[PDB]
Amino acid sequence: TSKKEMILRTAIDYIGEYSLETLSYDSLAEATGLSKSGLIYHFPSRHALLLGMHELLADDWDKELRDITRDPEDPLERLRAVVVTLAENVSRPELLLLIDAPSHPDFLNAWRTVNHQWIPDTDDLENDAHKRAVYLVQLAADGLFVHDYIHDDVLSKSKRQAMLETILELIP
Amino acid sequence: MRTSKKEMILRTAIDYIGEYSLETLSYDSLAEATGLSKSGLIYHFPSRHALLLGMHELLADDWDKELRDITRDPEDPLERLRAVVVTLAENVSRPELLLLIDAPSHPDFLNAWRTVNHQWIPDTDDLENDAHKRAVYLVQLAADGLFVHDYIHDDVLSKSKRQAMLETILELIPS
Repeated sequence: TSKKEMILRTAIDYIGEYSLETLSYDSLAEATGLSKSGLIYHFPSRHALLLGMHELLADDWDKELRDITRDPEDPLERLRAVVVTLAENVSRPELLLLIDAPSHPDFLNAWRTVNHQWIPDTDDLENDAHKRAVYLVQLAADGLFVHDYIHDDVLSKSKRQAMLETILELIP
Repeated sequence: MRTSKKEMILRTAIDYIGEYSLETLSYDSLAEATGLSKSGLIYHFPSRHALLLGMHELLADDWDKELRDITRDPEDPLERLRAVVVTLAENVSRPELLLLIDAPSHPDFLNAWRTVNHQWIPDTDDLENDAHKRAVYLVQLAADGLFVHDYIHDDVLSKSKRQAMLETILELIPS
């Protein structure tokens, strides 16, 4: 694990316990034990630090997808991988980052790199029933992904597994 | 004025979160945003807790009224579900999502939402042994995905695309 990744992992844990707003070279220095100087060497600006966190999370997901996809050339298999990985409740740090990404095209682009490769295409959704049927699966998976943060009642493991299976059945 | 001053303060606070964050929302930043004095704010909201609670209540109430306005035969679980899907097809705002996420921090905030959720959102009771319940919750999950889309994905989903998916989700309802 490189020094850059360790710093990034620490910053990600930090925003979860505190906030993205209080994340700074000072608080991250304290959290990592590194000098503010050492931090800047790896991430020259706060913008760069944030970008790095988005890129790392996006990469983690890409790896997880590649790791469980039974057939990378089968669109439905890629979709199954997406659904399965998204069935797990999103972490607080990742959700906060996801919500902050729209604040800059650079952050959005960090995620675009991976999303464009796995998320069902939205082009011509208006007139292609098949693309809608596939994207419908994406939506349900996303709902399961954020469920516990927008619904006052957390889903039990069994109930979560039940819905995952229900969504999987939706795949053509 | 089109609303009470109290509601105006809440609306401003919500907008503030949008421009900035929930983290920096305080009597000072709100005084600046509303142009009122911390003293005038305190009159309406005795504590930051009260301010936050007021925001949760206002948003929960906004949604309840939206649902009430567009639901015909609200006694029918399916008509409630149809209306819920329609209201959730428009993406959540960053401030509302931020508040939803923070609601569990205190039961007062949760209770503010449960009041409306209980009347319109499906429970997860016996989800593992009820096929009909799973069919309904599947629709709920998809509507939820449409609802949060722009804040969990890089791309903003256009109105026309949201409309197409809304119709698709509606077809999924057990009629």
